[PDB]
Amino acid sequence: AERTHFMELALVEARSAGERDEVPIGAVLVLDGRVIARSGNRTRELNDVTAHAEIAVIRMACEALGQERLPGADLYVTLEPCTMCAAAISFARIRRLYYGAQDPKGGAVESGVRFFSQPTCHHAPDVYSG
Amino acid sequence: RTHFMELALVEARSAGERDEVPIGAVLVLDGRVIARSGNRTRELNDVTAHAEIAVIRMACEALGQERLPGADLYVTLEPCTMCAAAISFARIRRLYYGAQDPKGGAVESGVRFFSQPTCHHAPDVYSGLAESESAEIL
Ligand SMILES: [Zn+2]
Ligand SMILES: [Zn+2]
Repeated sequence: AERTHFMELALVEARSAGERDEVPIGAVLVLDGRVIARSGNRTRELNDVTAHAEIAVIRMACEALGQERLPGADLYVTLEPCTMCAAAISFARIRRLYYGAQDPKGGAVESGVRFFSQPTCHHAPDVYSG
Repeated sequence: RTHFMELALVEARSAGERDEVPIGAVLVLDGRVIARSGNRTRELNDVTAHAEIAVIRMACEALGQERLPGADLYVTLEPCTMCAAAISFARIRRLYYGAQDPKGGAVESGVRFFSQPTCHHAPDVYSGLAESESAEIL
């Protein structure tokens, strides 16, 4: 239940991302109480608009585990996920989503399209913000 | 457009044969196809590997740029919520797609992303291209 530690790692990733001129957002993917993936935004570095921290750790964890989805895993992010990441989180079958502040300009969990509450969303995680 | 959809359909049928969701897409720039792909989520253990994102990633690698301004994307099925957002981020100029997806779509269906305040860039949308074939192959 080391949530403070999980968020700290995400904050570290966020700071590092900012230093390399990326959007300062970080995330960690946890499975069975252990961090199995960590990352900040890498869209500039990879010339990939989908390389947001959330998707980066989802791809990394899936590669480490050799599975197409992450049922039972928890995702910690420094900022409310956007529309693209919210949908990816749903597709990955993430169990719990923990994030810091809301992002009114582009969020999609409690802000914006509130994807997890829409009829076109077929899977939603637990959501703990702030 | 006929050639672009022809190729997208080729990718869609191939994806189905690979036990992937039978969806295909092509990325066009200056009237030429610069990327083509079907779904690869199962092959790559990557739920983001939808045809749309695959071609955006490939085209960006081929051009060495983060965004694809002026590019058009053709896909056999209406983009989902994740892809609609990626399409926005990539600054795609025009989006052409075949069949509608009322179950998981996000363009004309569902959240109708391009009409939302949290979307900061919308492509011009054209639907119904080769709808029968696209829908026929799921
Ligand atoms: Zn995102
Ligand atoms: Zn999609």
